Amino acid sequence: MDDKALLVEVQLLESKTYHALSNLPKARAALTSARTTANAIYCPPKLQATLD
Amino acid sequence: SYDRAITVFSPDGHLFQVEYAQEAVKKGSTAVGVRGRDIVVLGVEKKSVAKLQDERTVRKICALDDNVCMAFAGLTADARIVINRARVECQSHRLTVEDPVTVEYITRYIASLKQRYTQSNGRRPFGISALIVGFDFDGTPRLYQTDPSGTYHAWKANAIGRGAKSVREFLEKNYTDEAIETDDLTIKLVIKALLEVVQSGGKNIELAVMRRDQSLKILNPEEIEKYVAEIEKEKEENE
Amino acid sequence: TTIAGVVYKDGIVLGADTRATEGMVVADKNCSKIHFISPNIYCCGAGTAADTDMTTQLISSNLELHSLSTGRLPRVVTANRMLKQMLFRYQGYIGAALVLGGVDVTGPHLYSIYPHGSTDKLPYVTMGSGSLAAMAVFEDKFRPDMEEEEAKNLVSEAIAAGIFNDLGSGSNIDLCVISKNKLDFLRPYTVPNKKGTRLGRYRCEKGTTAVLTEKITPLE
Amino acid sequence: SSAGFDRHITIFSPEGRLYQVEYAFKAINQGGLTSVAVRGKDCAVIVTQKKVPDKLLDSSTVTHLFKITENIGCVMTGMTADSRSQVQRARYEAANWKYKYGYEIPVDMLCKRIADISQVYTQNAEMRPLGCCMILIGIDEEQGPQVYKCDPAGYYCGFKATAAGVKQTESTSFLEKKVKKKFDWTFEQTVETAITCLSTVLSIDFKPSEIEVGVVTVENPKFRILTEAEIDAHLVALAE
Amino acid sequence: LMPGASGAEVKGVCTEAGMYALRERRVHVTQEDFEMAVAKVMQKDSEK
Amino acid sequence: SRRYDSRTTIFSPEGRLYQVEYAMEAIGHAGTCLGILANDGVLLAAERRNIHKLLDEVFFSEKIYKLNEDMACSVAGITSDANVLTNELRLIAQRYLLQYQEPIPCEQLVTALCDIKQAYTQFGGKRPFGVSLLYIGWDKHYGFQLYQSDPSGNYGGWKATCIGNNSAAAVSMLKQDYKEGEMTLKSALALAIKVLNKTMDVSKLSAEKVEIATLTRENGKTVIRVLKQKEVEQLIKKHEEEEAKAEREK
Amino acid sequence: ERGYSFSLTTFSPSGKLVQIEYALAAVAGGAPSVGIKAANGVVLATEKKQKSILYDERSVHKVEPITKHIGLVYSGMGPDYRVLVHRARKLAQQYYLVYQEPIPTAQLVQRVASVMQEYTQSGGVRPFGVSLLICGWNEGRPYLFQSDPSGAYFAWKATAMGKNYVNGKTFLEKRYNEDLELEDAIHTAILTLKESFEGQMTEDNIEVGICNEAGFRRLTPTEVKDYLAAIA
Repeated sequence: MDDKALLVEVQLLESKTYHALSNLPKARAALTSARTTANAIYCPPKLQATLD
Repeated sequence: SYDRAITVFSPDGHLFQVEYAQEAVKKGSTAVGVRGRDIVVLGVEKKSVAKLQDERTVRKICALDDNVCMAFAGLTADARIVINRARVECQSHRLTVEDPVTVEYITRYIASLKQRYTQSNGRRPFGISALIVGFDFDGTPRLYQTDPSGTYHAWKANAIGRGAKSVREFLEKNYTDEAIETDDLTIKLVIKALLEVVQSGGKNIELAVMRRDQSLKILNPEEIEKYVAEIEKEKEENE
Repeated sequence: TTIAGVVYKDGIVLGADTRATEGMVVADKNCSKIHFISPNIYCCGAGTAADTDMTTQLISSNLELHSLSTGRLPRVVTANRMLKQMLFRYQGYIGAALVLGGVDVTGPHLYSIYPHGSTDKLPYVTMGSGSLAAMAVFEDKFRPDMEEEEAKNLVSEAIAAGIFNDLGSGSNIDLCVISKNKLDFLRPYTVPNKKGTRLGRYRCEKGTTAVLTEKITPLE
Repeated sequence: SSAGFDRHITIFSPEGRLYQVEYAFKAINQGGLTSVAVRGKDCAVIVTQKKVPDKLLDSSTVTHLFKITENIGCVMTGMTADSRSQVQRARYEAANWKYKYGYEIPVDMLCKRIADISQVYTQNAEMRPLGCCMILIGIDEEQGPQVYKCDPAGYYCGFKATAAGVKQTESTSFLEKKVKKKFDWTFEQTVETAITCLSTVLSIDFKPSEIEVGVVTVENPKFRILTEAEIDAHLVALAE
Repeated sequence: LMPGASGAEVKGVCTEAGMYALRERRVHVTQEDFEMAVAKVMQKDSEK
Repeated sequence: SRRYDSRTTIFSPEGRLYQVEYAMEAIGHAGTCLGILANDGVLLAAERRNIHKLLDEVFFSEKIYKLNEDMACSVAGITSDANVLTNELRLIAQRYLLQYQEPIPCEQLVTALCDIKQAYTQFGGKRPFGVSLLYIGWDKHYGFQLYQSDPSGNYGGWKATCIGNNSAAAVSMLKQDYKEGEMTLKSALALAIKVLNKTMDVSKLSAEKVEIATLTRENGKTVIRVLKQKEVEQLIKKHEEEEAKAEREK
Repeated sequence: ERGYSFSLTTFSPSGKLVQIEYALAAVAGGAPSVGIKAANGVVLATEKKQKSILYDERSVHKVEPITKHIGLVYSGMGPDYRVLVHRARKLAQQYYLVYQEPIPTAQLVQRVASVMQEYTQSGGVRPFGVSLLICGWNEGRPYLFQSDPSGAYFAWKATAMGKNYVNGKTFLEKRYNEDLELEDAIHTAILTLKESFEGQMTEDNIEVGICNEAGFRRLTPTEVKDYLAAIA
């Protein structure tokens, strides 16, 4: 669908829950998808540092 | 109302739209028409068809009455509406005076229609010229021409279109009295003129005659190849 | 033909019959004669029915157009003005006896329109052929600022006078009540006269008629 | 930016603009005049100035206020020759409303019609599109007062405060600071705030002879023009 | 990941991917630098 | 005032005039249409220009307009100019039908329209139409017919003509592949798909990007079928099968 | 007096109608707006900012009803719009006085487009400089049409006009599908108006009118403030 911003939120939440449930390389992959996803959003106003 | 004088005089005394329109007449397909003593023979050259699709709609030889046939050159659009008005006018003559229309009278209608059309407002003049061939009452075959200024003008022979001055130079250098002895001999003179025209690879002619009593009659391209065959044969033995 | 209307204490009540009688022959039994003008203005027609129809389409088209331009509620004197301006121009050749009624911002307003252009505001009007009998009812039993049920009673009885006293009148009574906020158009208010039921069953069957040629063409 | 006769007639520029009307907006500014109209809670005030440079001239004939209808007043800026003709059009079409309809025309309807007429001149490429502006007031039922301004471009809008002319931008910059405090406005408050707009933007501190004020108020809906005596009363009322 | 920009955005991405490994102080350029770069250069494709 | 007049009526010093030739320059772009027949029926193929993914795809046709109950046209050029032309000759056919109570001869309809197009080219000081269109129809006198209008105001009889962006390139193959009277209205379909395969610079022949209408004579109907988008692509792949074996066999 | 009786628009040697080519730029400088039909009716959303606080936004309107079930908006200039608005208001009545029926939207567009092309050819006039968006739910199905100053028209599922429509239509291509509701088209219409709007989108920065099977109507800033509420 149309949105891009919530994709960063759900990839970040996956990166929370895989490492929080001890899945380090898949948490690295979901975090990486949050990086290359987050590369194109004009306004990450607080989700920038939340990702950081 | 679009009232605007278009035809204006030049500072040296000329009419620019007229002299430009005669150039547009001077690039159309060449038509040659001659008169006999009993049978007139006129025809167009440079059909320039696609030679695979329809051809009856591109006919440029009409009849205004039974005794008057008409050829032309120029742009095709302006001609046929003048033909339309000429048909209403010539039928209107029979609504008047009981006789069929004389070719002098209908050419005065054409030229007189054309001049005031050059005289009015907001109108470019016509871009056509015509050869009007008529066999009147008492069987006197004659023809005329029509300048884009609107001057009716009789002849013994005439030729207009693209490449017409050299064709007229052929017609003065070939028109005799004994050429109008036989009718097909005059037809051989016409095919001699179109052969003395330009290229015209065989299939590039549309002729039509009248025996001063019949309607117009167009030969299918078999007497074209036949008369061209005896013409090339006569020139072949003459050479 | 009998059309009538009245202004009660809050709104306007309109009533008519449903008869179109071609000469002395009953053509229609369900001829609606009350017509839309606006959501607050209706009209009742009389005389040449097609002239009333093509008039009332035109003017209500002009008020749909004009009110659609202004973006607000129309007024009764606007349609009154348009009609009395045009019928004077058509010089009485267009036959249309009209009852104009509507409740605008200023309130209820009623007019009677004559085909030459003369108009007037009155609290009650009767137009049509049997308008005399209904005018006798309104004159005998009129009272200002009556309630709407007394109005429906008086208008219904007034139409009923022309029903049982006029030759070219008498069918179901059409009514409409207009207030500042309520619009009640209703055709079958009452059935004063019915048809008797048939006694001899005259049913013919298939084959009692000689047919020369039959033709069938299928459809889809 | 320019191609062809777009500098001369009312057609479109290569930028999509058209230069003729925006040339005609500063034709109002060649008049050398600025008018202010302020709408009240139940009233509407029009104040403008006038410049009579000659004692040989009659100061009773320099009025830019015009009573269009019995309850409709307007003021004209721009040029006088186009303005008086526009006043003639407004009076005529208002009378035509009263004949076609039998009641009083609403002021937004009238200004809509005048804007429609002004659309035609810029809509064609033939006529000179009337380099003068238009300001009207009106008391309307279930709307109270309301103020409208029609430009020569055929645009119009309802205003709450109004300035037009030479000091128009600065006067509107004053009036937006006047209105952004959102004070409830009585009659003499709208008079005082109306005079202190041009009295401070123009900064004249004039005597009551060089201005004129038309007004309408819910009480008496007749548009009326003040006498210099009561103008002096509001002027010394302005001086505390 | 690149839907056909030109042959100049190829160098525009792949030269830029070394700035990611350098800004995180690598000595070997990794594959996620490139997908971290295509979404930036193609954001400039998404810019006017 | 006369300073502003552009004189759209006068001739050039070389004899011609420039206005309608600029219109005939504009007719080369923005459209691709062709007509073909040799037997019972006649086909018009029209290449659609608007291929954006948000279109309701309605109005029964795009460049096809039913004129009479037995004739129709495919149009090319300025669509807004064409809209007045379509309903313009449409009631000319209707006033023929009102005048004689008879369907109209297709040719003398085309002459009557081309007069009206010819008038603005002739006088009045008026911008002419940059519209050229084909003509399909049937009569009792000559059966199926095909005519071609020009923005100058002259017409012409044809059987198969494209006025596309690569129109003469199409005609170059039209006189390279044909047969007089025997190209039945499936062989001319498969030939037509080969033609628009060539002049369609966008390859792979999207079935939504084309419009093809047929005109057949049913006994009292003259069925002017407007083929759906479910039988286009089978003809597309039908061409695709024979072109691959035709290539590989050589 | 009289007119001019000569067309001021000619074909270029490149074959272009140059005043129409400039009038399209005049539309391109117009105010941004969008409209989306979604399975029950059409949502028309425009973007209207007053130049100062002195204006009454409740005085004029962009969303304009034409009849009971047809609404219309534009993207262009002001004074050209209201004229052809009034013309369409007439043309609905000349339909209705003949047919005793409201007009189909397509049958309205066939007349309005003919008015515009008839006007862009006639003598001594500049062509129009607005483009229109026309909505209507006739015979169940909604309809969404778009005109131009040249006099053509199109049937859009969703489109954008005004400023930055080349970005807004790419937003709609990534946004819309076939299965949405009217309130969904409201929400994504606010989502695409915020793409090119100013910093503050209040209840008066926009104006939205909608068609239903109940017909066309126009929103008030109460529920439009409810729509700007919980938006983005």
